[PDB]
Amino acid sequence: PEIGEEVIEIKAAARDPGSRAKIAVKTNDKRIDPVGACVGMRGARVQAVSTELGGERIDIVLWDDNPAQFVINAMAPADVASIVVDEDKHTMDIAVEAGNLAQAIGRNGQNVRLASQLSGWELNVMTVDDLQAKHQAEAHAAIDTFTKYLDIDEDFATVLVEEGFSTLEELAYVPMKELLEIEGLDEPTVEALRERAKNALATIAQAQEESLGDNKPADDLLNLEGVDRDLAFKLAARGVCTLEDLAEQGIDDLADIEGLTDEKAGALIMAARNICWFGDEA
Amino acid sequence: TVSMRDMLKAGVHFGHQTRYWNPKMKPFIFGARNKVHIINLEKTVPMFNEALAELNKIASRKGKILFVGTKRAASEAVKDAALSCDQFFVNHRWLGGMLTNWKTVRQSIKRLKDLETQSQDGTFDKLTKKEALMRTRELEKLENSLGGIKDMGGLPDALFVIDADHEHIAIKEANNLGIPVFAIVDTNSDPDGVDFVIPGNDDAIRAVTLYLGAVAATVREGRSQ
Amino acid sequence: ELQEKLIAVNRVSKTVKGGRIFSFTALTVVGDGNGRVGFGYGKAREVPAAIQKAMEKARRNMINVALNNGTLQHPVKGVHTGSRVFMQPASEGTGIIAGGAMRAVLEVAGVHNVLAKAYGSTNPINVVRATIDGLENMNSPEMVAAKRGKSVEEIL
Amino acid sequence: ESFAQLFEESLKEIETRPGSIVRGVVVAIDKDVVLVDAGLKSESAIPAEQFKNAQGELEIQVGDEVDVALDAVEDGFGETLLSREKAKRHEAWITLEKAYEDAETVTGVINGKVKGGFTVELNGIRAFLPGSLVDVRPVRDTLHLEGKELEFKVIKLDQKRNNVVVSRRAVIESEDPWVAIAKRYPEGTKLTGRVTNLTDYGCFVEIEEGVEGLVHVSEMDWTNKNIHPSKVVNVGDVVEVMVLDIDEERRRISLGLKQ
RNA sequence: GUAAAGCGCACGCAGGCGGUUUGUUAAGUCAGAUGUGAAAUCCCCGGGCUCAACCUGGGAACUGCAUCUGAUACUGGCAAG
RNA sequence: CGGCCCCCUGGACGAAGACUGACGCUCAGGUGCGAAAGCGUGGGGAGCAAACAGGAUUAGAUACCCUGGUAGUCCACGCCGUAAACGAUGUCGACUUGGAGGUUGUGCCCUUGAGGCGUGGCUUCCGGAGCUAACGCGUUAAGUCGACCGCCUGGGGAGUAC
Repeated sequence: PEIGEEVIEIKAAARDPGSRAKIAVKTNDKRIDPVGACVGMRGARVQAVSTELGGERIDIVLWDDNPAQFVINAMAPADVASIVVDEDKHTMDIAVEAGNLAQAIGRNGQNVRLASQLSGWELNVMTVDDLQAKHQAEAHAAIDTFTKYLDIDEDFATVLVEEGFSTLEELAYVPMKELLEIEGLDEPTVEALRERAKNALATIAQAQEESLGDNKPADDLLNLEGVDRDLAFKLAARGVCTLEDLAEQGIDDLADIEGLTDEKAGALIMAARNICWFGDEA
Repeated sequence: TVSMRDMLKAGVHFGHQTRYWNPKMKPFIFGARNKVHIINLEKTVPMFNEALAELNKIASRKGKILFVGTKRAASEAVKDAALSCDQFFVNHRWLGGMLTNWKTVRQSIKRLKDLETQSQDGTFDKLTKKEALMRTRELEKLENSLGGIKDMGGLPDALFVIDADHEHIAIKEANNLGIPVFAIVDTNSDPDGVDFVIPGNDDAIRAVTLYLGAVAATVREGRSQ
Repeated sequence: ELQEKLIAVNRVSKTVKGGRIFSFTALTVVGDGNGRVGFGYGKAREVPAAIQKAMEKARRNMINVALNNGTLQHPVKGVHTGSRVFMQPASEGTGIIAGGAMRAVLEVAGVHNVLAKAYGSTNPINVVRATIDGLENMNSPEMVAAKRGKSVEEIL
Repeated sequence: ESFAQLFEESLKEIETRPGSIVRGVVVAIDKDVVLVDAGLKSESAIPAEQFKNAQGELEIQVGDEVDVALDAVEDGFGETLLSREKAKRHEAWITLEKAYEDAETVTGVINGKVKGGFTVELNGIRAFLPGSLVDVRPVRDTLHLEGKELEFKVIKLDQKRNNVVVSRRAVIESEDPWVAIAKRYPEGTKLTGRVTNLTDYGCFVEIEEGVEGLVHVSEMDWTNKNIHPSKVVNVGDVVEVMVLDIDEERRRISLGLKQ
């Protein structure tokens, strides 16, 4: 009855009736113990719901505070250790060990959905090693992207990216005084190297202008079969905008771009002319 | 948020006489002017700001605030403040054991609600006159006592008070239960039971109003957050 | 998980115009076998109701105690009104050497090994209170280190 | 910082104790209590009867400013002694102004000698006078049109006891209490005295330079015992009283009010 | 204080205690050593009676006393403040 | 210890300075002072009044009440050495939040007024922490400590017997 008299804060009830029914509950810190009251003497009230509408795996989690503690609580009854986060779609990446994953995951299509609605969003059960594997797959990439940011010499870049946390991808908004501690910081130049990275971002925006900032192809040319986005940009760079404009161009006119060959330009022109001529038929 | 000049204008710096003070308030006192204690605004302001911040934080997590003043000078104002931010209040005499003995008072609330319903929603009229007068009187009594806290449900998560010495019963209840207390504490008052003390003139009306208004604004902010 | 011991129950009287009205007081204590402990002192016209009340009261207003493994952290004295109490940490195996109400509170507290004498009054209520006081005031090594601005190894 | 210390001494510099600085803005009126705020610890519980002028209706709305009086602090909660006393200082200043030119000119209308001297009233208050002062000569305003309008020309003032006698007519014409306590003595000299505190057996009207009178309970009215002084006269009001009796030794001047 | 228990009040010998700084001494104090503190008994580790009690080897202990050699913070003595 | 005066005389406190330089605190035995009653010798003797007498009251009234009334109370010099001789609280020192007074100094301040701001001594009441069986005590401790002494160990028998 505690819940009825506002003593057991019950938010969502992400449960799958007919199988497992795990749900977390909060409470105003006043020696109440929410799960305890929900369970009772040796699961007294717990047994009631267990054989209530049918054999269900009902579970109660002691809600801690905010959504961060809801993640682990949604992995119960099991053993969570860590989890990743993001923005709108944070996607709670469950981080457990294979040995404990057997019970944590329980069933492929059961605890993966019951704990998915627990937080209301969705969870991505992973492994302790998996986390590290993906973790590194992130350090190299603010670097693993053909280094399209600042750029100067490479021998200094290796020694700079050794100490550099999270590469340089938009790192100017972070502390601009700890890289000056690095052995070698005279006039503001590294504080300037980061500025170069910012300029690289603007250069990337200029590349977007090269692919949009200067009028990229229409939906007819972009959705044409046999052509990619780079090929459509290379074809549209010669003044064409639509698929009909690409059909108006010839093999010799498209031969000015080295990315397209004579046979490929002929096939693209024939496909555009067929789409223009047979456009009456679906 | 609240400036010092404004507080001075209100009359916060004024505090009780020099025969009626409390030596635990000695830190918060600055000097004694015409045999009247002056509260040190330098030390008051930062803590008032703190208290405001805490209140805001409480609001952000959907905390329930209770506004207590039964001085009968600033009863109107405390009610107004409570309503502005749609929070709860006790502007008339605090019932002994309102919080500690909630479960009993909860029945009281329920009876009041039922009576209100009868009055308004039923539209049944046709009641024996004396009986009708008695029911009306009961309604008035219960409205006066428990009007603000009727929609409260359970126990507040924080307690703002206008006078510590005057509302010591409420303070003691909050301490027993562990509810955070945010008290305006004049020189005569005892601030030991208070968690977030506020040295200010509980008596003067304008000062009380100022205190209330800033508190209400920060509650509204936390709600918005 | 909590264990509860009714220490004592005592009949008390109130004289009225008719005669004597009798009632019963129940002194109980509860604990989780760890630091946490709480006593309750209930009263009712009938015994079971009074003990029920004692249990209820004990369950609230509990108090924590810093236990080094099964015993105490140092000899500690505690008093209340007449009952003055000494209790001393002791080696594993010795058990609870203590008399009466005091014993009971120690057991629920989850102390297993103590040497303990109740000087002065042995009025169960007062002596249990005194025990609780001695347990509360008792501080731990980490606590004293924190108090004093040092490490634990400095204090040993 | 010292900002605050400098302000504290500034605010000292910009207030004084008595009712001098007209500072309290009337911030709530209801009948029968006016309230102000003169930069004091609390607001004054003002009577309405300090603030109605000469015919019985109020004169100041919200925001209006009159100083009150001080040097008494917190009977348990609150702040002041009333503001009309402040008006007494203004009346004293007007009376003193005479000295400069040896003639204070107002309206003074004295119909009858309370205690030997015609009573002269200035705009709101009415003061009592010694005999000679009502008339410059034996003219005797009893034959003048009742409550006539001339002026007040000062004949006599007691200079510690507020007894001031003034000359209504004839525009052309132009320790300490207890040794010689025989001035208001003879049998029946009536006085205008403000009552101070009613002790449930008394009223304690006492005005005339640091003395104490008692009109206790027996006269006060024309009922003897069921009277309870607080019901029948006032608190803090100037009344009809006369001596009836003096001790110069055991300092008990036993005034009366049934007269 | 009211349960038993503050002399009715003082002065004051003996006695007890004694502000602060420096120097000195080394009585108290502390440290180390030597001598002794019988054996048995007690306690520790062992051994022997089938076990045990009992017997029994070695240790520890016997908290002390006396001396010698140091230490000098404290207490004391002496000298100056 | 209480009407004024005078003579001889002890202590206390404050104000500044100057000096001495631990000379101090406590104290078993010891010594002194010690209400009232009481004793001795000699004086005195108004009033009051143990004892006593009478009148009442009463069942009785060796009392209470009334009418009288002697020791004594008063003085001198001795003795007695006890009292709920009580703050039922040993003395000395140090330290710990406050308020309202009284009394007696004293410094400064325009005493511009009986006042304003301090700073000492003694003292009454209330009350905080703490203490206390509780009552209460609470900077004059019954709080927190030190030095010395006195005293207590169930009630009666008994503060009696020898």
